[PDB]
Amino acid sequence: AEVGSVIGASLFDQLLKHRNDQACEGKGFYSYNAFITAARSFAAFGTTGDSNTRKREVAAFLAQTSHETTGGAATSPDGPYAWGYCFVTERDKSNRYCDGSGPCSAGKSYYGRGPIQLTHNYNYNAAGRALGVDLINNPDLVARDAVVSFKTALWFWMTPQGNKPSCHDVITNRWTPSAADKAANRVPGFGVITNIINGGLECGKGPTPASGDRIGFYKRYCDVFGVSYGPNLNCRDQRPFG
Repeated sequence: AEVGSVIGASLFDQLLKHRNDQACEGKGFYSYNAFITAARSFAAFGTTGDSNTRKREVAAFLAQTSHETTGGAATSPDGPYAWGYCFVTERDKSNRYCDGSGPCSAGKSYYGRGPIQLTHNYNYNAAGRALGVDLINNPDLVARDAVVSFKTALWFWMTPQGNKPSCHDVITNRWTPSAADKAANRVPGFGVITNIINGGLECGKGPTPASGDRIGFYKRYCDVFGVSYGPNLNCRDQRPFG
């Protein structure tokens, strides 16, 4: 019925144990209330399929976003997979990521913000349009309004793009790979969700530390939820889309 039935406030804080560490950027930003309020705008998220598919979707979403925003390393307290949600903004702020063809508001930058590290004027444009907020003229809203921030990540998670299924359709088992997908080893599982998010840099050339970090988060979260991981966790041998 609602995502909170899968993940309560206590469990949210257990998984994202260190997000409000002094070393982290949020200083409260990524609240459970912002998360569940944002999730209400995407009713199917964490409420689709059986009870373990729902747990699995929340774990997959939180694992991917955790990697995007991780403050974790091998020697971190509680390990690398307890440091999700440490960052709100891209460390490098020198690139505006304007494509020169879509709208690009004077003095604004479209570097990574929020749980999925939303990047590029074209994505701020599309996300804002879907959410009913002007993220082209105020992209910083993604770093300042926590509900908006989680909404951009959920928007990304729930929305297909081109030949890419939505991450949602993958983790809920509603995606049937094409023949070319199958030849590329793009079969349903957490691995193809990594591929969707950053396959150009992370997939098709064997193990990478970044995809390994995504998987580490995911297995930790699944273990807490008491759910199996599902098949096809890695994208080592998946051709990037395209």
